[PDB]
Order: sequence, then C-alpha cells, then structure tokens
Amino acid sequence: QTGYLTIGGQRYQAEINDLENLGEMGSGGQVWKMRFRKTGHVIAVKQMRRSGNKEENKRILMDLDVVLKSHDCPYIVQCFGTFITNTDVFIAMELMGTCAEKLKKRMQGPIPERILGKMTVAIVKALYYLKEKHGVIHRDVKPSNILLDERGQIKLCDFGGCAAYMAPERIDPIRADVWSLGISLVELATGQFPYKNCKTDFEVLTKVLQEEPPLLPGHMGFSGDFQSFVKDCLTKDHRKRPKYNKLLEHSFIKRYETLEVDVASWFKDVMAKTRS
Ligand SMILES: *CCC(=O)N1CCC[C@@H](n2nc(-c3cn(CC(F)(F)c4ccccc4)nn3)c3c(N)ncnc32)C1
Repeated sequence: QTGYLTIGGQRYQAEINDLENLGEMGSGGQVWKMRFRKTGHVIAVKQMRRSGNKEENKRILMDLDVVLKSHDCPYIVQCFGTFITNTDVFIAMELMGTCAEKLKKRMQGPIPERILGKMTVAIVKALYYLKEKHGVIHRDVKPSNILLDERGQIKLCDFGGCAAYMAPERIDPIRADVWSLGISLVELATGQFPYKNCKTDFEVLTKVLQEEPPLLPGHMGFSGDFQSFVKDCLTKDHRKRPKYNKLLEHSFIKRYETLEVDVASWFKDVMAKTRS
C-alpha cells in the first residue's frame, strides 16, 4: 500500500503535494528533507525518478523491500510511507540527525568509548536481525551508514562495496560485515582511518592482506572489553571470525546493553560545536 504516512502509529492520508521541500541533504542519490504540511513533522524523502538509471532504480527497490520488512527492528531507519506518481517514487523515512562520519569530522577527534558502546550494540543487533529474520547480508558497514539523532537513537541505513572496509575473504576468497564494523570502530575511536596514506583502493586491499589487523591503541584508556571486541572483529581468517551469536555474548556488548549512556546530550553537544 502507498499514499499514506504513518508517524507514531498515526496513519495520515497524503500525496506528494502535501510535502514541503526544505532542501537536499548532503551531496552525491538524492535525499530531501521535507515537511509534512498536515502535521508539521519533518521527514527524510528519497526520490527515485522513473527516467533514472535502471540499475540504481533496481537497487533502490530491493533496498526499499528490506526496509519495508524491517518495521520491527528498532536499530534500522524506519520507512514512514511511499508516494508513487507518474514520473517519480518518493520514499519517506524518519529524519535522523547525521551520520557517524560527520560526527567524527565535527568532533575533530576520537569519539568516547561510551558512545561507541551503544553504537556497537545497535549495529550488531541490526546486522543480526537482517541475517536471522531476513537472510540479508549488509556487505557495506561504514561510519556513513550509522545514523544518530537528537533523541539518542542509533540506527543503520543504506544497505544493498567500499574497498576501504572490505574483509580479507571478500578481497581474496557470512561474517564479512564483522570486519567492516571493527574498522569503523577503530576509525571512530582514534579519529584516524586505520589504513593511512593510501592513494588508491588497491593499496588499501594490499595493506588489509599483508599487514596485521589495526587494533585499538593501548595508551588511550580503552577498556579491555572494547579492545577485545575489536580484536575479535578484526580476525583476518574468516573461519575464526565469530558469528553474530558469539558477538552478542561478548562482555563489551553485555555491558552497554544495560549501561545508561546519555547519547542524546552528547549528540547535542557535538552538533552545537562549529566547523563553519
Ligand atoms: C553520512 C551521512 C550523509 O552524509 N548523508 C548524506 C545525505 C543523506 C543523509 N541521510 N540519509 C538518510 C537516510 C537514507 N535512507 C535510506 C534511503 F531512504 F535513502 C533508501 C530507502 C530505500 C531504498 C534505498 C534508499 N534512510 N535515511 C537520512 C536520514 N534518514 N536522516 C537524516 N539524514 C539522512 C546521509
């Protein structure tokens, strides 16, 4: 069914004319920020043009399919509804604040372990949900796919790859997403991408295979649980890399499943800082 917006359990009949375009978000894919004139809600809207590339449109529809089926996972960006016009398809998504990549750039430094713990719990459960309930492999985990908002939520988006986060077995032939998560955790925890000064994508792949896993430093106060979780994620031999069932029992996951962390206040403090 299309032509309806469902925000907070309230289904509203709506058409494309009921949305006010507040401008494109980011650059490079065209995601608008729009306002629902009937309630005042602000939402993210993905526009798929009928005259667009048949390859990108085919990918958007399959990714929309997974998104529409993930309505029961709280760690995946939710779809509020769709609009199908004669020349376009508009996909309405819940509006988040920004991604972890832009949080890193705005922080201009490492991201605290407390925040990365809640992020690790959310992303692993999002990946385990996609695998167990839908048989979907993400195949592209990176900081630009991890969204946060003012309310402290951390959710996964844009699944359906980037060579910088590719696992060793994907480079030189299930658990491949575990490796990409560990690289993302090192990058966010240190503020530096672990494979530095690589001028080409191939140079990154050579360092992935030839060099030892880039684990967390020992002089930054990281807890033993965090260093252990990253070391487990960055297992180069994909046959010894833990399943999602094993990762969900890791003490790092168990700690931040129950620990109270004010991600909302931390998010607002970082956004209040200025880069321009
Ligand atoms: C690192 C973050 C970043 O630079 N950007 C660029 C501008 C758009 C930002 N953004 N994206 C979403 C978002 C994206 N989706 C997925 C989709 F809707 F595009 C899609 C659905 C179905 C099939 C294919 C694609 N959902 N949300 C953002 C949200 N939701 N809030 C705030 N900013 C978002 C990320």
